[PDB]
Amino acid sequence: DNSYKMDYPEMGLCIIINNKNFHKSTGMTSRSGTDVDAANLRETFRNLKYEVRNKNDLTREEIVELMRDVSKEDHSKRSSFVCVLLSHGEEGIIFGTNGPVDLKKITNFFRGDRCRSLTGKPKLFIIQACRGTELDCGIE
Amino acid sequence: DNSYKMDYPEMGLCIIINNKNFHKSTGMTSRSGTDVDAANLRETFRNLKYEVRNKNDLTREEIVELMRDVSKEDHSKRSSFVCVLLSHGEEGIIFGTNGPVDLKKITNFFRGDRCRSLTGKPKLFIIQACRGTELDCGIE
Amino acid sequence: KIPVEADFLYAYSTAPGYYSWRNSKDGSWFIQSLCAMLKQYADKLEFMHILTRVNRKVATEFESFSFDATFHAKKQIPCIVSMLTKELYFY
Amino acid sequence: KIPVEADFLYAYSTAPGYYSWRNSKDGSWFIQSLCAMLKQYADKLEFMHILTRVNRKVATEFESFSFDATFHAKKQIPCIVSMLTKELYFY
Ligand SMILES: *C(=O)[C@H](CC(=O)O)NC(=O)c1cncc(-c2ccc(C(=O)O)cc2)c1
Ligand SMILES: *C(=O)[C@H](CC(=O)O)NC(=O)c1cncc(-c2ccc(C(=O)O)cc2)c1
Repeated sequence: DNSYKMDYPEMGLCIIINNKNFHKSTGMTSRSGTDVDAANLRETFRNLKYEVRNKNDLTREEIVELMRDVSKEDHSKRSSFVCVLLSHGEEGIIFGTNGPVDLKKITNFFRGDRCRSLTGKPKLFIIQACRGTELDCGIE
Repeated sequence: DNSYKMDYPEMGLCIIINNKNFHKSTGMTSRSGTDVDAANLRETFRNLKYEVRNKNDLTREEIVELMRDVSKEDHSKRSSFVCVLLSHGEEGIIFGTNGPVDLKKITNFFRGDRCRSLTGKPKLFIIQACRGTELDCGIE
Repeated sequence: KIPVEADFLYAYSTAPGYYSWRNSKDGSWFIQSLCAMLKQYADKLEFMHILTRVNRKVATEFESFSFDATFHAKKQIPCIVSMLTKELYFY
Repeated sequence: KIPVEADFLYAYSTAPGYYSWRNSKDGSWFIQSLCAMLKQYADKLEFMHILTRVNRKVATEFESFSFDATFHAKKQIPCIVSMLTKELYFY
């Protein structure tokens, strides 16, 4: 057996954190079109039998809390876990409407030792965010 | 075609930088076993038809200089490029016998715009180095 | 016993240190591409190969247009960070 | 036109922030597994899949042993960082 067991009762969760509007203090502009994403994703993962859940404009505190809570649920009947983040960011950092949070912190709630119901199961994290300011000119 | 073209005249280069002994000034210990790896790789890539070249105990300046030279070579008849690094190191860093060298620096020589003979060709970097001091305790 | 950091897959929209492009009416390049590929290959290709298609699409069919030379004619390449132990199929 | 960061593939022996294990007589766990998997599948599997086996083997079959309680019973997981545009086959 060299592929993940995907025949559990349910495919698993799909948390889509969609941050559009940021507090004046962050110095970030509204992310137009992000709703086209969150909508497009929702449908896509629904067709793959994932239980989808959308969240809009959550603060960095809310994001952490949400993760801590989802990682406390029992995933024994779930084949996998998918978490899509759409927001602003820098290298290793994503933005809550009111500020920055490093990925490490919200990812840790899911390691083999902290979230046992998902141990040995594929935990996917899709991230649409900037990782710095470098621009890629291209070639050819 | 969703697969890279590998039917060029030659598979390409396979540079193996193998640093075993470090300057007393760095305080790094000898990397026992590094030779077994170096030979293991040489054989493996030789069978895969690569033009293997080994190098040992290079300083940081030497590594940059070597990489700079390899990229100015013509790779038109080569299908890909492969560089293996065996040394000490931390996140985004690998050690020369005399000190650290940010990885970004040695890899930049090979991006699309800098090395046109390899544009559109697979540039593989295999790194056997520590990316920090953390130790994984395991689960289950 | 397995590593705690194992079985994680981080599919980034862009390479380390770089900017990530979003279209005001179509959504980000990465997300619209990721969803398109899933729609067509979720029942045929293993996940890593699907993200590779996403990678080619973003790098091939997208470029920025701006009146500001600074942000004009810019390119993007997604970044697959896998620590998966096995092959992944959605079927 | 394509991104200048495209077509690179970094195969890390370990995960971000972690230590990597080398065996005094058999060499590093990462490299010995990579070579082993290459010897067996370079003529049959796509490179990302080959690297995925390297991942399982290292995560599964290895574990440190030491008299020092701190260096004892540790694990390791390789880290594949792909920005490849196409599927890679050594044949
Ligand atoms: C950086 O964290 C974010 C990531 C995200 O997905 O939100 N990206 C942007 O802020 C971004 C993305 N796409 C386009 C633009 C932008 C806006 C205006 C111009 C212009 O030329 O006027 C160019 C690019 C910003
Ligand atoms: C960290 O930069 C390096 C990377 C490398 O490839 O050498 N790793 C080590 O230095 C390393 C890796 N595995 C084992 C050991 C080691 C050394 C001494 C003891 C001891 O008990 O004295 C245990 C393990 C070091």
